[PDB]
Formats: sequence, structure tokens, C-alpha cells
Amino acid sequence: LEKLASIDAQLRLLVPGKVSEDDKLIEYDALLLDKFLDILQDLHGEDLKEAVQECYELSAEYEGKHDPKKLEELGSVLTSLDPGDSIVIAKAFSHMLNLANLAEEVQIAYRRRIKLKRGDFADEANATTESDIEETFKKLVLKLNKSPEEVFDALKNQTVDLVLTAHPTQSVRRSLLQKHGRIRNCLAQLYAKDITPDDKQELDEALHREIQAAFRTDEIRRTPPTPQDEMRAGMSYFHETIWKGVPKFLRRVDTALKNIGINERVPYNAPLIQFSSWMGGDRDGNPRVTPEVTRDVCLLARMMASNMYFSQIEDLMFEMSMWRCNSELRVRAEELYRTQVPPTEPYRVILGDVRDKLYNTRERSRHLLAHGISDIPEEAVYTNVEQFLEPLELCYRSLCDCGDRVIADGSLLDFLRQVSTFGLSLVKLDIRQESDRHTDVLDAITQHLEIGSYREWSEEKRQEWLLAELSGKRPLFGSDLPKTEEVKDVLDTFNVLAELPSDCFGAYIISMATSPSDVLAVELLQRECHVKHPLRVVPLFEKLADLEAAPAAMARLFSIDWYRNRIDGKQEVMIGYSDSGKDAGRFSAAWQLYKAQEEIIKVAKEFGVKLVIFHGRGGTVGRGGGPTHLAILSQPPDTIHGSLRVTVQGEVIEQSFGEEHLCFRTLQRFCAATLEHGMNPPISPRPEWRELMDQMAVVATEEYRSIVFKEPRFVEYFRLATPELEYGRMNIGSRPSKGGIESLRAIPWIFAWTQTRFHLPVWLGFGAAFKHAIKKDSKNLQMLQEMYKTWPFFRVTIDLVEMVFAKGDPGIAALNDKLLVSEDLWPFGESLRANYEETKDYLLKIAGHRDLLEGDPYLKQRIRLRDSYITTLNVCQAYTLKRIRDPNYHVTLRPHISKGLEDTLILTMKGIAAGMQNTG
Amino acid sequence: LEKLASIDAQLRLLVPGKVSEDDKLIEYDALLLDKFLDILQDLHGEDLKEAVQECYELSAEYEGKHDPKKLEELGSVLTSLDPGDSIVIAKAFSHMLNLANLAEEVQIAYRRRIKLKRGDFADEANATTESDIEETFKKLVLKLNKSPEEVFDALKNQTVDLVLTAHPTQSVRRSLLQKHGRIRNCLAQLYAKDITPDDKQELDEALHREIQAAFRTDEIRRTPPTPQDEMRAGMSYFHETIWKGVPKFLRRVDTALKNIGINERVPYNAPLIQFSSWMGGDRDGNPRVTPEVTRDVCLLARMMASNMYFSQIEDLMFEMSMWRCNSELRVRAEELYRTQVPPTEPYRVILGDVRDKLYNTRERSRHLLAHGISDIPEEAVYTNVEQFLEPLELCYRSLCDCGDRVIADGSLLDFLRQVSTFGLSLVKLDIRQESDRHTDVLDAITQHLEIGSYREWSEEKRQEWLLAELSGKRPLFGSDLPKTEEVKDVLDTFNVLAELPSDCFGAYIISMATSPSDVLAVELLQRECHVKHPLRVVPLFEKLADLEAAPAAMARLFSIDWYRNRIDGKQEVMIGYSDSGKDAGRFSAAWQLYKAQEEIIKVAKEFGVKLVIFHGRGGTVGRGGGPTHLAILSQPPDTIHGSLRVTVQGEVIEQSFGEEHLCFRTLQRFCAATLEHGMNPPISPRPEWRELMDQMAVVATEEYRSIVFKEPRFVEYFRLATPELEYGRMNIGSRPSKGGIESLRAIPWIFAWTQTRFHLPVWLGFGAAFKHAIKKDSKNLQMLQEMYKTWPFFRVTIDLVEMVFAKGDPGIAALNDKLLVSEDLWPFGESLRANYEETKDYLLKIAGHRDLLEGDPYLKQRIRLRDSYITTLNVCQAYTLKRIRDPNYHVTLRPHISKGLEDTLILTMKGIAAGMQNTG
Amino acid sequence: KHDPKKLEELGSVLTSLDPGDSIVIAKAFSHMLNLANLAEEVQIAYRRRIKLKRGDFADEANATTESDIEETFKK
Ligand SMILES: N[C@@H](CC(=O)O)C(=O)O
Ligand SMILES: N[C@@H](CC(=O)O)C(=O)O
Repeated sequence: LEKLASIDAQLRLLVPGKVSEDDKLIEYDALLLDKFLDILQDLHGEDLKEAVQECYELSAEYEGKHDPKKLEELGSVLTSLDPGDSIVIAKAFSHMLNLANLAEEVQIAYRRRIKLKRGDFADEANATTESDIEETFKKLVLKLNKSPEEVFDALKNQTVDLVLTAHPTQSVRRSLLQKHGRIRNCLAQLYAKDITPDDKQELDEALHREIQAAFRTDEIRRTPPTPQDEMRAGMSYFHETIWKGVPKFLRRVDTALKNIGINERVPYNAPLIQFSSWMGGDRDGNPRVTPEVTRDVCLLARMMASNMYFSQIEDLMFEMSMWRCNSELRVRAEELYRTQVPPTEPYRVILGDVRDKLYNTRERSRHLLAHGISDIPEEAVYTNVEQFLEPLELCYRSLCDCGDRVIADGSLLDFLRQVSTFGLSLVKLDIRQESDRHTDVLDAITQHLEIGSYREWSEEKRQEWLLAELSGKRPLFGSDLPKTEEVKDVLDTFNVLAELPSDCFGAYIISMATSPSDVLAVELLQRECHVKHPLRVVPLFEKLADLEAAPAAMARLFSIDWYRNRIDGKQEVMIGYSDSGKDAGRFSAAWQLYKAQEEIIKVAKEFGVKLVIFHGRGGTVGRGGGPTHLAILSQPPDTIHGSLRVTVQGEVIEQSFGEEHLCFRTLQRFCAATLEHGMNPPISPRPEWRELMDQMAVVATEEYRSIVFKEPRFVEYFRLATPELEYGRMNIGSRPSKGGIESLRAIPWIFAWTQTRFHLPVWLGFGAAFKHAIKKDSKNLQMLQEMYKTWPFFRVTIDLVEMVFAKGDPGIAALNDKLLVSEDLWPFGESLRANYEETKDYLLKIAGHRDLLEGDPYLKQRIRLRDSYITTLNVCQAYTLKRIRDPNYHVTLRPHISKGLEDTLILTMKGIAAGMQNTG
Repeated sequence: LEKLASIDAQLRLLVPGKVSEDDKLIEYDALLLDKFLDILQDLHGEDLKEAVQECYELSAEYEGKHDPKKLEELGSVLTSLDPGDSIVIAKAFSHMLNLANLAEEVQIAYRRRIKLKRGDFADEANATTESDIEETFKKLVLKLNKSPEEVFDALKNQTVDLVLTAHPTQSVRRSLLQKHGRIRNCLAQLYAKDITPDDKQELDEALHREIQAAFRTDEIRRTPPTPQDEMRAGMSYFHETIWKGVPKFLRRVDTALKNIGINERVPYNAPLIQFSSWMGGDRDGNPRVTPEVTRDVCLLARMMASNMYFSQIEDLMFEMSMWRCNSELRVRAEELYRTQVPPTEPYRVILGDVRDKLYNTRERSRHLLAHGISDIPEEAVYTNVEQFLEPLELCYRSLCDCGDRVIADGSLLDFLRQVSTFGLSLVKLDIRQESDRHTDVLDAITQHLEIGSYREWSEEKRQEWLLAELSGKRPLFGSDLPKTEEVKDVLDTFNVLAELPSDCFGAYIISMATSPSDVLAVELLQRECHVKHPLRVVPLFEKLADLEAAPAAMARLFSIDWYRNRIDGKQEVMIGYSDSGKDAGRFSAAWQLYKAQEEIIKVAKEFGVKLVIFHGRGGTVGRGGGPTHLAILSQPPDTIHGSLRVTVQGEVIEQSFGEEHLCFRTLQRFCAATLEHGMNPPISPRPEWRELMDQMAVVATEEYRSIVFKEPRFVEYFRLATPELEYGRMNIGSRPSKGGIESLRAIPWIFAWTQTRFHLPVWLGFGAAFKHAIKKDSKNLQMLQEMYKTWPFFRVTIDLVEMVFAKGDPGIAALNDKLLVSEDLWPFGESLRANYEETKDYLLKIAGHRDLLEGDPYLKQRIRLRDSYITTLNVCQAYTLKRIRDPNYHVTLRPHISKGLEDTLILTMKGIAAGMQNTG
Repeated sequence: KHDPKKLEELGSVLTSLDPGDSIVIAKAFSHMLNLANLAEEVQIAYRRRIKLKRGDFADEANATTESDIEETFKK
């Protein structure tokens, strides 16, 4: 009848909880698990529930003592399941994990903020202590001597651009987030103080039902989804929380402003917040992302957006019942009426006409998507956001003129902000393609023209030629140009950019950029494919050597008159932490990128160019939560200067935007941190620190490279101990290599090692670095410790690695070796595990910590509560990999318990990924 | 800066408040007023705010001491306003009043229920103590020895039919209720314990803004709205609260059932709840309600309903992502797919097809409304509710078959209940017409045929003839029948009933019914106008003499074979409390109707007919709130027998259904009380009581009639002291007479006297009755007191009159006399006021009360808080009536203060009506 | 349930005690009873008075509804 107390007590044995009336995470997990076990019993029988229970207990005992025999006990239960039973159990543990995450969201959403606080930079690393927008304003006036008018001014001119990217292991379906949403809402509401008995009986029932609906929305799908479908799923968070969150956060900004003495509101059309997207735009090493895919996602964006505006304007129309207007609106209303509402309701006549334009904008888009042709003419549709804003501006003005500003400042204002923030699509699409592919197009052209081979030319020649053609008097090539399939694909992409309207797009990112010709090549292609409004061109520098030359590259570009004129004082450059870390190791990349950004800003300053750094995946700003706040504050001085552009990693998007409070705090912290930084850079490092970082980077890079690139048996080891081959072949997303580790892409590199709980890519090299700093001079420990206490960059860098170790378990990696790796390679695995421990030890000593995450007990608890579930998936995954790979491995199967191995593997890969979220 | 405390302290001086953490009404009023005064100042200037403040203080002092000089002080401020200033001030007091009412709704919504209670019938007269559905179940099992299975059974077979009617002084616009809704929601949320500082800053701002939006949604409209427009406005509460409230209440019933040991749910298609409507159907004394109007409202009903189902099914479709179905659904899905979703989502394929049918059903209806013709064929649309239910039943079954009943029992089940409760329209329309109009049609027919004059025939002849024609072999008349306009209008109404589908309609009510021929006449007309499925015919007995003969009338009908066969064991009869009270006075009508219902039930029993009493306006069941609960329990034994049909008076509908909690409790109490009564009738009166009531009724009727019909100067007095002539001429709704008071309609009779705060129609006759009972025999006081303590009917009857006196102020009626009535008629007014006081005194002594509403302090406080505002409107109204009626009356006007007299009068009439709500 | 066999079950456990054990058990139950009474006193001491009440003589039969001295004066 009542097992809720036993589940709760076994959880609390695993976590020494807390008295706080806000700490209820363990209660939430108990309740969710209890309901879930009941469901399992109802659907699959007591015996199956019992088996799930059996596996959980074994995992619990392992997370207690860490006796590795428990993993083999769990193994022998898991390997003895027919594949139908295995699927149900892998699905159970997967679902318990998701539930644990939902519980976490609710806990974070309602945790009390701390009132008394030091106001130093460590407060900015946690949701509970970080500065909200009013606190940041007040800090700037008080501690940095800014007039409120100055703070207001900075804020009006500030942009934060969040760039949405593909979930690496497939995005959750839109209907599943709504279910999740309802589970969270029922969970929140069962603990409200405001309500009675029966309401709770009903919430209990609602929650039970919703845990079940979620579990049975589980269709089994080896064959991937189209990039169009993956884009739709990625766009779900707009309907869920972003659409309302934006106006809600802007209203908070307004209140913060009243409270520091500024009586105005942020203008509705100040572009504080923008969203961009990569989904259907990034084709770098991904030929499923075709020209047609791009054309489609831009149409889908347009369709979704206008569908939202269409539906919202109906609500606005209800509200705008008022009859008093200025004469300017009167005139307009009467015109429209003369060409189905009364004229005594003038706002409704205007908004009704906007509604039809929006309906038209939406049907035109759908037609073009389904057929290429629409009977709906462009004249009857919105093609620029200002056409849509104008009549809304007219309403606003008319209301204020009549004395009803207060009304204008409600729903109408929310709407102006939505329109202005989201514009006609909800996101602008970046295109990304690798520079070789541009070279190939250009070599096809030069060879056709019989003037030689662009590939063979030196860099000085490439520039000389590209500039001569960018002011050429004469087109380069036609349709009759002989093209490989790949070259046709690059050209057809540019033709899409020419055809489609410029408000669909943002950046053309060049992967593997290294020279000025890389950027000039794209400028020429765009001009020659007749892109009337060329996308800005953004180089992505990947390797350490490429980051070293980046500054000179940008100096050259800027000193070219054509390009300088063309760029109109703005340039964006992209960095990719995971990418650079794959080349030199994480530590060395972190340092190089700090320096790279200082150096590129210096060069921009010199040429009078405004420089925007676009943060790609793997940086500490990608963590989400409080840690994102300190991460922003820790950027090098002047590297934001009013413009934050940052990747929202798909594996972090739910946590960041799925729950409405969290979404609000995410937007808040991006605005707060950006504003503060531009007026309050972090401390610049001491010379001694720089010098030590340079020495440490050399050593760190040497360790990492000698293991990852010069150990001849490394790739072999990697392919056995890691599910990277099976991630590739069951392709979850893109496709894994472009050869060895040079050839492998960042995401698969991280994912392979996250799946084994070993995380090599995040920590390798730090151990050599610290060890060597300290042997060289024992005083370096103190300096390292001081850097941790007082240099934000360094704090933040260590904290991310510390978090990754909290998600680590070398016991799991050892089990994979035992099962999957040949005995000859075992000492190699064991030395890599010795390196993990040694690296971890040094990290703890530098942070002044006895255990992992001592500074962040809330995060410690969250991670520890996930581990029981993830661990079962890991053991299941290891033995499933053994069965797939080795046909001659068999065990006695149990008789079927409930009422394909590849399917199990897909399920465990996604679960472990849902559990590990962000690492590097 | 802070006047909130002065407003609050001046209110609390007027009401000696309470410590209860739930009693916040006075705080709510303070806050709402403070924000409102600020708005007035911003929009109209300090001086205008000051004037409103000045008028409020004078009204406050009057409600304190009741010095009548204060009314003249207020008068002299009000009469000195140019008409533009007068409009703004009347609008201010009107808006403050509405605000006071919103505050009240919130107070009632969140007041704590009382846990310990006597469980006697007085507990059922208040929201805080009344029985909910679980308590009623438990009472029936425990105190009446019913098995839960029996209780379940009674409930499955029970119907409650709430019949929506026209607001007597015009329905609030749909957009204004939404605003109201938002003001309430902001008010509730400012006192939530669950939230922080800034949230409140924002709610403050939201509330201020919404009070302003409401104030400026105020267009000035002498020219009435069409009956179609008045029907649309009446239907607003479906979107607001009823649409969700129904499934929500049915789910509560399910929980109550689990909790008394019944594991089933009420079947989704048990018709526990139904709504009907009169709007566009009642034409009795109202020629604006034409055949075309009726045709229209049935189309609008159909349109609205299908628009709601269409929009809701989209949500349901999102939820129904599941892939497991039974084979029956599989087959169907694949068929539909073969004729735009994947087939792996079978519920969505079914629901999508339902969605298109719903869209079609909705466009067909709109076309027919706008043009008479639709290209959309009937085959592609729903014409019967079962066509719509079938595919939903299929989903339900399929889910249960696959083990997912728990899922079926969520949103799908809510939807089945909505569909089944609301059906294809949301309401079925009654038609009502007066019996003379039928006689005229029949006389036109007999004269045409040259067989004499139906009007001239006796009742025995009329029946003989109507029965001969109802089994006639030969049609009565054609199109070439010569018709007056009125006769054509009655025929064309029947032709509408023939053309339109039978699910649009319910009852054909015959006003002024008195004989069996009245009912047989309509049966014949329906047959001869070719109504394939005739509406049931329902007689409305109005006069005392008509109620006396009603039983014999029904005995005759039932003993006629044709009619008996035709009626298939069911008959509805309607009673109209206000109507009968206009003929004989309220007391005498109350008693007659108790007896009438006993007698008609007796006759039905004898003939084996199931009898449904339809309660028209003015009864104690129309009060709303707790009092509706005891009122139902107090019906005579066996007079409900599983079927409650009751009028929801337009002047009570906001209070009953505007706020979601109140809507839920309204549905609850109708179900609770109906179920209990059928198993637990009230005590039948003692013989001594009957005898005393008969003696008291004679005397009560004689007093009332001698004043209202035999005093030759009464009508003259009535037309001077009352705004009834101006209610008529500025027609707010219907139109006032059909002559004298016989000729005047109930609603205008009540409204005239409610506007003067005198309420003559509710209390007159009670005084003579009680006085005479007590002089005859001093022991009668004790018996009267005992009847009050132990006979529910009597309690409830006195309580309604007591409530009306709480809304009374003879000081106001005296002011009207002084200003509007000629001096010769002043002693007449003064004797009527002497009668008020004497009647009130006796009422207090019988109830054992020292002051009005001592038994109901919550209601006492609510009424007292309204009075300040209503009183200002009353004084304004009195002097405005003086100006309209007397051109030679003038006063010095103030210079204009802010930055038509008929308009002011409309405004004061509506305000006083919004303030007085229900009386008789 | 009021199954009378339970009294004899209890009997057979109680009659089988040496007199030293019997004393200690009778003393335990005696003390548990006193404890129960102390708990009752605390419950009655802090139970909330009921604000809304009929003001008839039945209210005077319970601590929670009876009239205090001010209510009696006012009455
Ligand atoms: N997003 C969290 C980690 C997690 O939730 O797994 C962080 O970066 O600290
Ligand atoms: N509806 C309330 C009266 C009112 O709210 O004015 C009642 O009948 O008691």
C-alpha cells in the first residue's frame, strides 16, 4: 500500500539531505518513482516491476560502496533478458532518469534566492546568489559611478543573440515536452500551500496519468528524422516558454528601470534579444543538409512565426475594444472599412487587416513549401518586419495620444516586443560550410576558364585574384559550368541565398577558416551567385595553429579597402571550444582562446572595427544556469562590447528554456552579465600568471597529443572502449568522421567518452600541466590557488572540469575494458585511469576542495541523484555492445518476464546522453 | 502618496470588520478604489477626482446616520453638473460599484469552508457550510441507508437543466467580462502567499491597467442591441468558465465516487448537466423576436459550438501521440489514410477527420447565416451528436483495450463529457409565445374554412375539434390562407421549427396557459406546419386562478388518449414566481405554488406520467450561492424526481458563473441538492401550518390587491415615483406593457420598484398576513417562529424577503416622492412606507432577529459595502428624472470640472440594477 | 473489529507471566494510558475556537464553540 517512505529513505541514505523547506528534490523523486513503479506493474506485471526494482537496488549498492562486482551482478541480470524484456527495462531506466530531471527543474524553479550576499564574483556562479537585472543596475550606479541614464543608454544599445543548434542525439518530440510540462506543473502544484485535499487527490491522478502518457509515447525509430523534422522539434521551445518569456522579461527590465529612477521603458524596438538558428543551415560535413533543406527551413520558420502572430493577434483584438483614437488612426480605420467589425471599434479594424496579412503570409509560405508556387501574391503578405510594425505603432501612438498609455503598455506593448524580437521568422538562419568546399568551387571555375588552378595558387595570389574579380567588370561563370556534385551543391546553396529574402538569414560561417582568402572566396561566390544582400562572412578558427594566426588574418582583411568598405565597421569571428580542444586539449585551448580574443579585439580596435565574438559549443558559457553568468563576466575585457552571440547547445536547451521560470532567468542572466561586463571587465591576469599559463599549455598540449595522436594503438583502443563506431553507423544526427582523430568531429569525440563516463577530452592534459607547474616550483601551488580564488577565467575553467569529474566513474570505463577491449590493451586503459585520478587529485588541491563540488552542493546533489539510473544504462550498454560485436558470446536467457539489440543500444545511448547533458 | 489607509479606515468605520485571515473584502475594496481614484485623476484632473470623492463622502455619511438632508446635499452637488460632467461621475460610481462586486467574487471564491458542522438543513443555506458532492453521498449512505450502488444509480439517471435568459438591463459585452476576469485574477494573486516583491510590483501595474481598460470600454449606446447580439453576449460564460467547469466538476464527482467505494466513473454520456436557452426564442410580448431571429440564434449556437470543439480538438490531437491501438481503430485509421499525419499516429488520423467535419459544420453554419445557401453539403458535416461521439468512443475503447484506460480518462474523457453535455449547439432553444396568439391563428383558420370562429367556441368544443383535427385525414390550411401580420408571424415561427433540426430545440412554452385546449392548439399547429419532431408543449400558469385550475387541466390532458400516447410518459409544466406574485402578491403566490406543485405531482402519479417542474424567474432557487442549495432541498416531496429544470436569471449569471470556483460550486450544488431531494424530501407541513398559511394567503392577497388594483390613484402614483415609463421608452430589452398593472409585465414591475430601493412587489401583503395571524391568536407567533425554525420552505421564503429588505431604503423612496410626486399623493407614499416598516418589523420578530440578516453576516457585509455606491446613483437618478420630466426646473450649473440627460439616466438605471441584482 | 478471541489471545499472553514480569507490563500499560491523557490535554489546550456559530444552546456543549466571557457579556 505505502512504499513511498522506503524509496525516500533509500534515496536519503544515498544523499544526506537538508532541512530547508525548499529542498524537496528527494521527495519529488520518491513520489515520481512510486507512481512509475505502479504504472510498470499495471502495464507489464509484478514480475517486470520486480526486475526493475532488482536492478535499481544493485545500482544503488554500487553508488554506495563502488564495489565493481555489483556491476557484474547487474550485468548478469541484464544479459539474461530476451530482447523484448531488455527494451522495456532500458525504457524504464530511461524514463526514471527523465523524471529525475523534471524533479530537478522544479527544485531549481522554486528554490529561494539568498537575500544577504558578499557581492563578489563567486556569487554569480549560482542561481540562488547571482545578480538579477535590478541588482546589476544598482551595482553599476553605486560601485562603478554610472548615472542611471548611462546604464539605460548602454542597455538600449545592447544585443544578446542566442543561436539554436541541433540536439546531438535527437531532439525530444514537441508532444513529449508538453507532457513533461504537465508533469512538472502537477509536481509544483502538489506542494503548493494554497490548496485543499481533493484538488490533491486530482493532481495525484493527473500526475500518475501524465507519467503514463509520457512512457507510452515511445515509438521505436532506427531510421532517423529528416533535417526538416529535426528543425521543427528544435523550434518547440518558442511555443513552450520563449514566446511569453521575452515580453515578460522585458517588463521586468522596465520595473528595474523605474526602481533606479528612470521613468522610461526600453523602446519596444531596442533589439535586446534575438534568436538565430543553425538547423538546416549547417552543412559542414553533412550532405543530408541540402539546398532544398535550407529552402524548406526558411519557409517553415516563416510559417511558424506567422502562425503564432496570427493566433496571438486574435487575443489582442479581444482586448482592444476601446473606441477613442487620434485622427491619424480614425482616417486609416475609415479607409480600411470602406474597402468584419464595426467602425466604432477602430483598433479592431486595423488589427483585423493585420490579421489577414498574417494569414496570407502564412498560407503563401505553406503553398511554397508544398508546391513551389502560390496563387497568393507578395503584395498581400508581409515581406519586411516594418510593414507589420507600422500599424501596431499606429495603435500605440493613438492610445497614448488619447491618454491611455497605460493600456498601450500592456498586451500591445508585449506584442510589439514579440514582433520586434522574433521578426517575421522566429530565428534567422546561419549557413555553415568548410573552406575546402569553397576552394573546390573556385578551382572548377579557374580550370574551366583555362587560367590555371586556384587550389595550386599561393595565398598572396588567391587574394590578388579574388580582389581583382570582386571589382571585376565581367561575370565569372555561367550555368554551363561543369560541376561535380559537391560543387553544384555549394553553388545551389548560394542560389538559395539569392532567391530567398534577406531577413531569413544571418551569418555565413566558414569552418576550418585560416586565411583571408577563405573569407574573400565566399564574398565573391555570393556576389557571383547574385546575392543582392550578402550575408556577413564569419571565419571559424579551429586548430591551435589557426588561432595563433587568426589575429594577422584579421589584420590583413581589415587593411583591404574593398573588404573594409564592405563590412561597414562590423565583423563577427567564431570560436569553437570543443573543436580547438580536440586539437590541443582542453586546457591549452582555453588559454589560447582567451589570448586569441584579446589579440583579435586589439586588431579590431586599431582598425576601428566593432568585433563580435560568436561562442560555439563547449565553452563555459554553454553550461547554463548560474554558471553561465560568471562565465560571461569572465570574458576578456572589451570582448563583448555590447554584443553577445552564443550557442545554445541542444543538450542544454531543456534545462535552459523548458520551464518558464528557468527560461526567464536565462534571458535575465544573459542581459545582466552582458551589460555588467561592458562596464566592469574582470581583472586582467598578472604577468606571473600569464607566464605560468604559457608554460602549462606547452606541457598540457604535449601530454594530450602524445596520447591522442602519437600513440599508435590509440585509435584501436578508442574504437573498442567507446561506442563511437556504433554512434556513427546508427547515425544519430550528422556523420562521425570527414582517417584518425584529426578527421573525427568534435561532437562524436565528446560523445564517445561521455558515454563511458570517462570524459577524457575534458580533462586530459590538465594533470601534466599541474604536476609540472608544482614540481618546477612548489610556490606554483599557491599561485595556482590564488588564480582560482581571484581570476574569474581560471575559476570558471576549473569549475567546468570539476563538474565533469562529478559525472565521472572510472569503474564504468574499467568494465568496458574488461568486456570490449582485448587483454593486450588493458595496461593502456589502466594508465589512462591512473591519469584521471592524478588529474582529479591536483584539481581538488588547486580548488581547495576535499571532494568534488564542495563549492556547489546543490549541483552535487543533482548529479548524485541521477547516477543510480545512468549507471544501470551504462552496464546495459556495455553488455549490449558485447552481444552486438561478438556473435559467439551467449548467456542463458530468462524466460520472458513482461506482459532487437540495436534498439536497446539506441535507447541506452540516448539515456546516457540525457543523463550526462553538457560536459565539454 | 498613501491614501490606501484612509479609504480602508472609512470603510471599516462603516463595517465593523473581522480578524479572519480570509476576510479581506474591505482590503480589496480599498485597493481597487485607490487605483481607480488615481486613474480618474490622470484622465480627468484632480478636480474631477475631488468631486467624486466629495460625493462619496456625503453618501458615506448618509449610510452612517441616515440623515435625509445628506441626500439633498448630494442632490445639490449632482444637479449642478453640466451633462458632460454628470456622465463622467455617473460612470465613476457605476465603475466603483462593479469593482466592489469583483472584490466580492474573490472573497467568496477563496473563503474557507467550515469543517465542523451540525448537518442540519440551515447549513445548506451558505457556501461555507453547505454539503459538497462527497458529503451528500456519505449522508445518503449513512443517514438514509442507501447502498453506494443505489446512490450511483440515482445519479446516473439524474438531469439538471439550466436555462439561460436575457439580462433585463442588457448583458455585459464579452470583452468586458474578460477584463473583469483579469481584475479578479490580479486581485487573487496580489494576496497569494506563494510569490515575491517584483511579481507584485507587476501585478499592481497589471491591475491598475486593467481597471483603466475596463473604464475606457464604455461606448455610449441609446439604440439597443439586436436580439442576435444580445444572444451572443449571453453565451459568453461558456468560453469563460462553463466549458471547462463541466468536465472539472464531473471529475470531482468521480473522486467522490472512489471515496464512497464505487470504482466506476459516471458514464461520459450520462446527461447530468444540460443547458437550454430562451435568447431568440421567447417572443411573448416581444415582436423584435421574429422568425428570422430564431433561425439566426440556432445557427449562431451551432457555429459557436462547433468553433469550440474545432479549437479544443487541436489540443487533444497534440496529446494523443500514442501509437498502440486495437484492431478496430487500426482498420479505420488505415481507411481514412488511404482516402495530414503519419499512419503511425492512428488517434491523430481519426481526430483529424473529426476536426475537418467540425470545421465543415462550422463553415456551413456561417454560410447559411450570411446567405441562406452553402456549397457545403450536409453529408460532410455533423447533424447529429452521435456521429461526432462515435469516433471519440472508438478512441476511448482503443485506449482501454491497449491497457491505457488511465490515459483515456484524462483529456479524451473531458472531451466526451463536453460533447455529450453541450451537444452540437451549446444550448437547446425554447420557444415561448402567449396562448391568445395561438387562438388567433386558429380563428383565422376556422373563419377561412367557413365553419365558424374558434374564439367563440367553448372549451369543450375547442378540445373536441382540436382532437378531431389532430387525427384528421386531411390538411387544414394552405399558403393561400389570409393572415394578419401577427398570425403570419406565429406560422412562420412554426415553419422555422419544421425546417431546422430537432437538436436545436427544447420546449414550446405557452404563456398565459389556462386550459387543455391551450396545449392541444400548439400540438395541432406543429403537426399542420409539418414539424416532423414536435417540441414538447409546456404550459406556463400565471395567475392564482390559473394555478388553482392547473391540476384539473393536467388531469384532462392526461386522460386524453391521443395526448397521453403522444407525450410518452413525460410532461413539463412551468411556474413563474414573479408573474404569480404580480397577480396576488408574493406570499400568496409562494404558498399557492407549493400547493400547485404538490397537486400536479399527485395527478401525474395517478396517470403514471413523469412530471418536470420548470422554475421560471423569481423563485428562491434563482438566488444563487448557498441559498440555491437550501431552496432546492425545500421543494415539495417528489417534485424533482431526478429532473431539475431551472432558470438562470440574467441578473444573477455573473455571480453564478463568472469566476471559475463559483461556477464549479454552482454546478456542484445543483447536482448535490437534486440528488439529495429525490431521496430525502423535506418535512411535510403540519396541518395547523397549512391552515394558517391558507388564512394568511387570503389576507395577504386582499391587502396587495386593494393597494395595487383597487386604489384608483395607484397607477398614477407608480408612474411618478418610479422610472417605469422611462424604462419602457428607452427600452432596455423587451417592452413594458402588453392598460394597468394587469397589463404590465413582471420584469418591469420588479425593476421599477427595485430602482427606488422600495421593492414593494416582494414584501407587500406579508405585513397584513403576519399582523392578522398574531391578532387572531397570540400563539400564532410561536407557530410562525417554529415554521421558520423547522420548515425549509418557510425559512427560505422569509430569507429571500429579508435579503430584499437589506437592499431597501425608504429614505430613497421618500426622496423620489418629494421630487417627482405631486403633494396630493404624499400621504399615500407615506402610508406605503409605514407598511414597509411594519412588514419588516414582523419579519424580524418571526425570524428571531434583531437586525436584518443577523443569520448571514457575510451577506450583510457584502450588501452594506455596495450601498454607498448605489445610493449616489439613486440620488443622481432622482434628480435626473426631475430634469427630464420638468423643463422649467433649473439650477445653476458649475463651470465644467473635467479634462445628454437621457445618457445619464441609462447609466444610473444599469448601475442600480448591477447593484441590486436579484430581488423578486 | 471487536473479535472476542482477541481478548483471550491477550489473556493467554498475560496469564503466562511470572509476577515480576506481570508487574512491569501492568505498569507499562498504566503509563501509556497516562501518556495518552497528557496528549489529550495538549490537544484540547491548543485546539482552535470556531469563529462562525449559531449562538444556540448546543454551541455551549463543546470547548470549541462555547461562549467566552466577552461573548456572554455581548449576548
Ligand atoms: N547544466 C549543469 C550540468 C548538469 O545539469 O548536468 C551545469 O553545467 O552545471
Ligand atoms: N445573490 C445574492 C444577493 C446579492 O448578491 O445581491 C443572494 O441572493 O443572496
